[PDB]
Amino acid sequence: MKLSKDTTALLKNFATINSGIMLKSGQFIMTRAVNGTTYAEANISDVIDFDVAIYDLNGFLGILSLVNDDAEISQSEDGNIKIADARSTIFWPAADPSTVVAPNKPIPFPVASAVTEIKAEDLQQLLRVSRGLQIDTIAITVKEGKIVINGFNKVEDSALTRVKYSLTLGDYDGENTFNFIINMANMKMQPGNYKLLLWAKGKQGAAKFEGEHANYVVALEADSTHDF
Amino acid sequence: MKLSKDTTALLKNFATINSGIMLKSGQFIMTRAVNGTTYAEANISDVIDFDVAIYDLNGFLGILSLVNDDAEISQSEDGNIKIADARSTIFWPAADPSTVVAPNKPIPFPVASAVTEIKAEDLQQLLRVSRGLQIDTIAITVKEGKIVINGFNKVEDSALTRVKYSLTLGDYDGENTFNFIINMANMKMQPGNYKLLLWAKGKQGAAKFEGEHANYVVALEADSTHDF
Amino acid sequence: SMITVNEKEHILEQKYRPSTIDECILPAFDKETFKSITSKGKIPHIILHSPSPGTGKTTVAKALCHDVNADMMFVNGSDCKIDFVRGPLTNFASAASFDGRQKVIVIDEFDRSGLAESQRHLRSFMEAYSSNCSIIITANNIDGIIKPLQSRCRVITFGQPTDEDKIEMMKQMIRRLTEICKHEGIAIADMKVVAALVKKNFPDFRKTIGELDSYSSKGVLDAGILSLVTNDRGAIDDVLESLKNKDVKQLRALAPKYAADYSWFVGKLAEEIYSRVTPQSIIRMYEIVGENNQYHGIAANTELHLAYLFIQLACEMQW
Amino acid sequence: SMITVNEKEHILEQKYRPSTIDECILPAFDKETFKSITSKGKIPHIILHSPSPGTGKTTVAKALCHDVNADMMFVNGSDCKIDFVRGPLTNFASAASFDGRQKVIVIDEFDRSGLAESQRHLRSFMEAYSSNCSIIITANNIDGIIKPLQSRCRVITFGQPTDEDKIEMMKQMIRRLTEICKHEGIAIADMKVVAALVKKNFPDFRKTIGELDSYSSKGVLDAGILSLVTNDRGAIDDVLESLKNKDVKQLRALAPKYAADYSWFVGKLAEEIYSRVTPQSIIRMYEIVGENNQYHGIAANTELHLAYLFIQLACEMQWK
Amino acid sequence: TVNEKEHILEQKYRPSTIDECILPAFDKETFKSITSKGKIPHIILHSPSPGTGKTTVAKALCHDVNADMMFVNGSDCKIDFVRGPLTNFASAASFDGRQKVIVIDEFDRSGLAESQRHLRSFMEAYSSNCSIIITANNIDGIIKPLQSRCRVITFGQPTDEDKIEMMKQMIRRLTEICKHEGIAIADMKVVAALVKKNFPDFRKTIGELDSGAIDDVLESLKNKDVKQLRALAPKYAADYSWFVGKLAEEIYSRVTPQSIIRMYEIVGENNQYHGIAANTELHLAYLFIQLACE
Amino acid sequence: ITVNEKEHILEQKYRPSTIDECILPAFDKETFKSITSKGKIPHIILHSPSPGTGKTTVAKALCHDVNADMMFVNGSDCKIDFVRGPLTNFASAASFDGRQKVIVIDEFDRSGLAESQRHLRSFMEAYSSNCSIIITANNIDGIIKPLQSRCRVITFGQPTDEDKIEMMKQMIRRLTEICKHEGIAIADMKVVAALVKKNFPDFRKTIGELDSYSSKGVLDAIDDVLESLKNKDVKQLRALAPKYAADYSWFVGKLAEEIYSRVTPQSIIRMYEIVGENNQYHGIAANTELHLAYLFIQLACEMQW
Amino acid sequence: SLFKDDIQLNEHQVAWYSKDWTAVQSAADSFKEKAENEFFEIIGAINNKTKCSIAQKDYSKFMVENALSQFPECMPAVYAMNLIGSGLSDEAHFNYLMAAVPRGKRYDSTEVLIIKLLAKRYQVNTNDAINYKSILTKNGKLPLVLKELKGLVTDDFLKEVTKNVKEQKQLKKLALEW
DNA sequence: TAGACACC
DNA sequence: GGTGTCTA
Ligand SMILES: Nc1ncnc2c1ncn2[C@@H]1O[C@H](COP(=O)(O)OP(=O)(O)O)[C@@H](O)[C@H]1O
Ligand SMILES: [Mg+2]
Ligand SMILES: [Mg+2]
Ligand SMILES: [Mg+2]
Repeated sequence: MKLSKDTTALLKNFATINSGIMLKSGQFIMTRAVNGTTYAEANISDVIDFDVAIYDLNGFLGILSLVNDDAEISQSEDGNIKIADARSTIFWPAADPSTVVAPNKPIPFPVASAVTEIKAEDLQQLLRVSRGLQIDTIAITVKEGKIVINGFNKVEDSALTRVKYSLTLGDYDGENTFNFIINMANMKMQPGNYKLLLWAKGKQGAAKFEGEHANYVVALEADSTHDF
Repeated sequence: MKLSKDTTALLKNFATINSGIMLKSGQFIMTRAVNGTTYAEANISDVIDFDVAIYDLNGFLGILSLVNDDAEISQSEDGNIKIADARSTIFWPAADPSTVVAPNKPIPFPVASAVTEIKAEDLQQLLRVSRGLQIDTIAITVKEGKIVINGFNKVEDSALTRVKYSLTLGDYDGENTFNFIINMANMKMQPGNYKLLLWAKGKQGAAKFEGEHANYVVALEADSTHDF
Repeated sequence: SMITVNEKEHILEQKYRPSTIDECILPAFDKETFKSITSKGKIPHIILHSPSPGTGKTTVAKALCHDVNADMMFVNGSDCKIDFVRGPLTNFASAASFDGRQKVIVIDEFDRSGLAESQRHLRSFMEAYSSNCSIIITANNIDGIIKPLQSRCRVITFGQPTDEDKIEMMKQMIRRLTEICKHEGIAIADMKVVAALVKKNFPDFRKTIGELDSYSSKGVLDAGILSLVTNDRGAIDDVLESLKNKDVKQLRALAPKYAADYSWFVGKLAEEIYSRVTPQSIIRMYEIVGENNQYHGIAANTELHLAYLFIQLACEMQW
Repeated sequence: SMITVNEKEHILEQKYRPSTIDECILPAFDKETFKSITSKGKIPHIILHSPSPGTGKTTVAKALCHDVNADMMFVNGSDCKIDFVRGPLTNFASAASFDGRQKVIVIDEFDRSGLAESQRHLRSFMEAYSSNCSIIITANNIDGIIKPLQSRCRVITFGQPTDEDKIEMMKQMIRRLTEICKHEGIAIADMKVVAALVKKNFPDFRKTIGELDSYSSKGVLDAGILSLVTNDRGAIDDVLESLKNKDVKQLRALAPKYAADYSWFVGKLAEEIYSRVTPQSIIRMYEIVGENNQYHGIAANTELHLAYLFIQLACEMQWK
Repeated sequence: TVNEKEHILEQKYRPSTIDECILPAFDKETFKSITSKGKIPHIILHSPSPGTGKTTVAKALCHDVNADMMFVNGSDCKIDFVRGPLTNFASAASFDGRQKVIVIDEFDRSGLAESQRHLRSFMEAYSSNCSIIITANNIDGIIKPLQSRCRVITFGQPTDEDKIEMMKQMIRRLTEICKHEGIAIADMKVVAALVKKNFPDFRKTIGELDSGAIDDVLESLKNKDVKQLRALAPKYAADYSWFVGKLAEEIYSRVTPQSIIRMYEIVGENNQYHGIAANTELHLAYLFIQLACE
Repeated sequence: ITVNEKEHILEQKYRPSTIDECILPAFDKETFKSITSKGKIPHIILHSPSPGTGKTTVAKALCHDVNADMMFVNGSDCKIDFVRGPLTNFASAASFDGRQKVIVIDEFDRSGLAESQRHLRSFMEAYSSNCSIIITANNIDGIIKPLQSRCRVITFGQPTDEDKIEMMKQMIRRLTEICKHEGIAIADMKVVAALVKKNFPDFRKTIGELDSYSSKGVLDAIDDVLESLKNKDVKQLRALAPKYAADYSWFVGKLAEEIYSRVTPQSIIRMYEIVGENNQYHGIAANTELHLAYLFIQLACEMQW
Repeated sequence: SLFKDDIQLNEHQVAWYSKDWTAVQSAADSFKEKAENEFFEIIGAINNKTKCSIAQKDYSKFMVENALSQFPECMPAVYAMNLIGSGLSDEAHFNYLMAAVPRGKRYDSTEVLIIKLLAKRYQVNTNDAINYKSILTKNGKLPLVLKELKGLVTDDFLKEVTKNVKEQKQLKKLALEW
């Protein structure tokens, strides 16, 4: 196999969700935070030709970027990973699958409870502002006929009473109130535009951001409330 | 004296080998790691016109880069260093020679046991990869009629059994086996191309990298084997 | 079969780790108190603490989760520094699951001294999402868990069974060791060697299956191996008898026999002299043995230092 | 033929370090218990503890790995602070045995007091990866290893052989010293000097090959050196006689003579004073000597502390 | 051999080689024996009588083997210092291919106990490149597994033959330096009355020229005063094991028969508990008062 | 009687809101109304020392009663970084309207916090004009001397026999009202005044026990060793020893700590020789479990209290 | 200052308001009691048998021990705390002495530089290094070696001497009087 | 990188 | 005091 600069771009991102990864032969990669709070999946243009577990995925990717693009990754004679360059050969360790957290299967996402979209530069402002205002939790909710995101600093405000930031995604057609709370720490998506599919059944909840490059499902906190 | 951008380039490098330096009037500079495991020497285009010991050579060089190139370094009235600019004057401390470590003389390097070369971008890959794979020891050895460098992580692999990296310098004519082990911590050479001169007598050994700008001699580790 | 086998494991005290809460050998009450938990389906905040290793703490933690079909986060307590608790553990206690699975964080071996701050940070965190996620702590030494934490948990303490419970467990453990031999192809010649393992190191069911691995070197437990199990912690009778008889020749000779492990012997001695001697002599047997034990390792000749104990004891002990 | 010579080593107790588990001189059961391990091919978590140096702990650790063709990480236990356990040891326990070689971490001399925390961190770590990677710990003093860790390991204890085992090991060690002299060009005049080395410092097979190196200064070996080796372990008479005579000048002078081995001497003393003294004085001779022995190693000046015994004894010992 | 720049006689005249040292018969030959093989094992050089110049023998064995040699004050060899400098030193093969030898002087300092244990795996770690030479006053301060990887060599009991011959060597050497240092010899029984005054300790006798009796204490105990005793105690804290021996020796003669039985209980008990005692200086003070009283 | 709903523990859920609803001794109660009337709160340190009297509760309520803008910070939490960022932020960040800013720092007597204390004494010189500080302490000596200067330290505790009588009554009556909301049943009203007596000072302790007993929705620590040493028995001690073998260094510390108070002055000099000698020889001692037994007997013999 | 008729602004306001934390930090530091005054505060309590607690205080087992040993009436308890004193709580070792010694009344750095200096130059222990200071200060007076060996003072070397501004004061002292 | 805490 | 660990 060979990995394009786009695939490694993607992979570096997944690495932020979980430090390792389990790659399986095919055109599909996926990962999930160890704590199961954020899941990512993507189809890639390159074909992965062997099953391998990588323990430090960030390390692996760093190494890759030190070789040419044509560098041919293959299974090592003894089983580890072999990155073979024009004049050089690197060897990276395959990991015992039992030590790397992987999602079981890609569970289909339930048909959406609510649907909206978020623009690439709005998602960026939200993330960026978030560090500055110290917004550690956000709430996708309904106000005045529109879907908005409201940021709160949960350490200084327990109830999510004082709203430090608000962003307006689009108008809302339905009659349902939903206050969907998300933990900033779990918004790991790479910057871009996303269809946003919200879903809830009772105390259960999840939000799936669906991008051009990949998808991300991320848990809504226990304090999320709704009419669904 | 005045120091060109090339000289200070060189000097900054030597600063990585040893934090101080002893500069002696002439066209020749040299330094050695305090622990005696790495030695560097270079002829320079500028002429050093006075004996001076510099305690923090990195600090001195930083200051230099804040002045024009024509800035005239001379001996201070009270003996310290005086960097004199168009409108400005800087004063840097001369160091007691008894506080800074220097080599005695430039010992001629023994005629080489083996000779090869290493290309500037291969030496770069080796250094760079080395931080990523965590290769703390390398071995210049013979395989399949060629001179190769093999990296190993000695903390995780004591014997140097598992080879994390391999780079092929050139074919090998002689019939001798030699396994020359070097400590990554001692490869301080500034990037560029190097004639590589290996030499060994029994348990003794050293490798001299001979570049356009300077030379570096570096000790081979205890485990080194050879029939030379 | 009647025994869970992890089968990816050669190490055998772990090949044989119980998957459920029934397969667990525990005191009568704590088993029912655990049965009770799994039936209701929602697990409270628990501390399982030994101290002595091997009693079932981290097996029971995993089993409670199995049996409840929990969504379980197993975590090395040493790795829980405060940033990890604010980060990933919070990210998890907060998350909405949805498989409809109760979330459980198992913090293993959480009894470290300097994780005190991570601990203070849980006391708020445990109440905040107790709706969503419950915490099972495992520890060898409970004092290393802060009070406010104990206080937020049911503290179930392993390894101190009732004599009635102690008996039943030793019957079940023996029965187990058997079923494990069956599957490992180990032939049992004398059954006495198998019960001697169960009794020898009792509280600890790990070493107990560890000793068993040790002895199958020749794949048989014959009386020839039963001879072995008696000896290591074996009969103190020869000395106990010579102390009664108050003679020296015997004692002087017995001392070098036990020079080898003094730390073990001196323990067995105080143990059996305690019952066999007068109440007044109990207060004294401790001063004598305590003082002796205390100065072992200062003492040049350990064989003699042991002799010095024996005489001292024969003089002042009465029964 | 058989004997293992590392040959990159002059130091000779280490030139001669056994590469396999057979070449190892050990008690009958521990050898079989180790032979047993190597046959199965998968190694359990072991603690090999002496305390007295020289018995084969760190040789057996390496040998077990050799014999299993393990993928071995040898590690100075003093360097295992907790960060090292979290990083490199974890990075290793976790990585995927590919060569198809079982992974073993050997943590040498792991009995340090303040590695207690790295130890507590291992107790989870040892179970987590027990599928993939096993740990061999070597220690002089086992109490410096926490209980939860001993509990996770088979504890094999070196250097306390049975008298039957003790005899067979001293036969094999002598035989070894020979085969080592052969290869080092050392001539053996008396064989008595070679067995005296084996007996003199027995538990410890390092010093034992160490003393031999020491003496080949003018190589080969003679009986003349035998008197250097055995020394004098005989006749307490001079002291026994001075205690009867109850004088000081003699005792004061005799004390420094035996300062060397106090542990041996004090044993011989109680032995012969027991018979030669009154029954009431036997109860006392034990309190006196017991108390003295007990506090040796606390005592600054051992020569004086021995003096303090002698006077104490001449005073209270009353006898014909 | 002189080092003609250096500022201290013991330092300027330090015997370079192993012959030039003033030593016992059996001892010089044993040391010749070692350098003969041209490679040094692990060594413990142990005294216990001071100023017999352990670190001088050591600095010497290294010179006769032509070894690159790292020196460390034992007091200074701390856990991390062993982890980098020593390991930095111990690890690298030397361009000239001598043996690297770490000399650790006076390893019987205290809390160094832990650096001692770090060293057990170390010494086996670099055996080819390296050896260690430990210098101790009291072996019991070197841990037993270290004693086991080491040759224990134990210094000197000059034979009566040694005595005389060493004595002539110490006169013709001392003679020779007063020469080079341009110092006057007014009498030749004043030279030899120095070689005699402090005999086994020459490093001492040369330090006299570059310019003990228990009397001060013995006198203060008679006078039964504290100020003097309190002050004298820290003086002898250094070697307690030696001092306490000298004390019982001279107090035995100078005191009453009944007080002999007591002086032994007091000193015996004190000696016995040294090494338990936190502050050795104070523990010595506690002896002095106890003695002046009884 | 006030309820903070959505609160789990009853001691958190029933938290007297006003200095009036707090149950207190004579002078103590008058003192805080004395304060709450002047409508402004000076620099204060309330110290108990006996716990559960209502330190942190009076503190919060003093804010209430004056309609404070309160910032509530626990002492373990008030850190070299917090004093500089949030604390300063709140002081200098402006609330419009009336509310008076008051920073209640709870349990500020804590071992490592002394730097955070100095940093605040200076803070008080800095920001006092624009806010006011109430620190809470079990042991005042946990507080640096300079905070005990610019702070008025009012000491709780010691109700007069009159007050005891009339406080009990209020905790009995107050215990009824909790159980009314909780759906807990009172089978005996002498059993409720059995608890208001049993631990009398401790008003916080009385409420945790109550949660414990409602299991069936009705009403009916070195301690183990400390208790066995008093009783001077062996069977118990012999058994307790192996329990603490694990961390001896910690345990022996806690032991000397609590035996010091609970025993006679002459026995203090001895308890130290005994424990000191024992601690001293731990690590020499072969069997640590036994060596601990040896301590216990030695202690039961010589200790008297 | 450069604004005349400013208000007041004490040391502490200026610090906290401007947010340089070194002044705030030093502002905290100034308030704390002087080490020497604490060491005196304690010794007198044991003695005159008056109140005080530690743990608000800097405690040297040594100091109390030493300072106490001064009176032969104290010496019995100083001893017990001596043998036994290790591993007692600084707090305990306090309370022993308290209820122990009954009655009451009561009444190097630079050299370290010189010494650790001397041992590093000649490669010898800290034991001869004392005898070396001796053999010189008397004889040869040794400013003259303090002249050659002023050479090695390196800034790194000061940190092994002491932890504070007390070190850079030394830096010069030895650049000075020789 | 220090100081707090804990164990020798 | 030294060493280790953790939080800042
Ligand atoms: N004096 C009191 N009056 C009323 N309730 C009290 C009192 N003291 C304690 N409590 C109960 O304990 C809870 C918290 O008390 P707190 O004041 O923190 O105790 P402490 O005295 O240890 O600070 C309160 O919510 C209350 O129900
Ligand atoms: Mg467990
Ligand atoms: Mg070893
Ligand atoms: Mg409170």
